[PDB]
Amino acid sequence: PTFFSTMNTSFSDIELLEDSGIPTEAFLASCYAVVPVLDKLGPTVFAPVKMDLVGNIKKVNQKYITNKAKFTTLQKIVLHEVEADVAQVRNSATEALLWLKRGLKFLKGFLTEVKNGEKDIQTALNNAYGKTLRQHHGWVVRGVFALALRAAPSYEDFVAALTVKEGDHQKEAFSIGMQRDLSLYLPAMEKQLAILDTLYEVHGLESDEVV
Ligand SMILES: CCCCCCCC/C=C\CCCCCCCC(=O)N[C@@H](CO[C@@H]1O[C@H](CO)[C@H](O)[C@H](O)[C@H]1O)[C@H](O)/C=C/CCCCCCCCCCCCC
Repeated sequence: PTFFSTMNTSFSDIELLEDSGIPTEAFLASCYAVVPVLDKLGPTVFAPVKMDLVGNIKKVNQKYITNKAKFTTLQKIVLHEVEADVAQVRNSATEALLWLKRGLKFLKGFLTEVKNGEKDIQTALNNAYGKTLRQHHGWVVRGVFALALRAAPSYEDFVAALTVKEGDHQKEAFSIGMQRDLSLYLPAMEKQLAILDTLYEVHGLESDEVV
């Protein structure tokens, strides 16, 4: 096994509910799962990333826990905010999920480069950044990304952070397992992100604001 098939981690183990509903807890658990990897790779240097993710998961969860029966899916949360005219209120779940999906599109891009055989982690990150998050960042935040990029792990340190037992990365079985697991993880994520993108587009929730 690899990190990408560990319990609660994979987007591929999330089954959709009626009307393509994305279950709230399972989705948020998949988002959280990368946090310990960030901590293995750079507890200080990637702290902005960790804080962003944790904060957005918190903001979605804060609405969820208010009425779990009502808020069984992401769509139910967003659509309630829209009905209540609170999607634009500070700390909304709609805003938190906007930034979660943006961050996941970046993660998907980066892991696709890796899956397709990119061994330069900086190249992989920077290629994915340009296509995803860069458009949403201003000058100062682009500078923070550039700082993070300089501190990118070696390929070996990166894959070592994705093993279930130390040393696994030196086995061919692991490379095969990475391919197996990413070949499920990535299209499952894509499917969910497409659902979310449609939801945001249709309801006029894709904000043009940059940070
Ligand atoms: C599988 C194991 C792989 C390990 C993970 C490595 C890749 C990490 C990839 C994705 C994780 C998610 C990235 C987080 C992107 C931050 C989202 C972002 O642009 N959030 C914005 C806006 O913030 C919003 O502000 C709003 C108000 O204006 C609200 O307050 C919202 O709540 C709030 O979110 C925030 O200003 C920026 C935060 C951090 C940007 C730092 C540069 C990112 C470095 C990239 C990762 C490096 C990879 C590590 C090495 C492999």
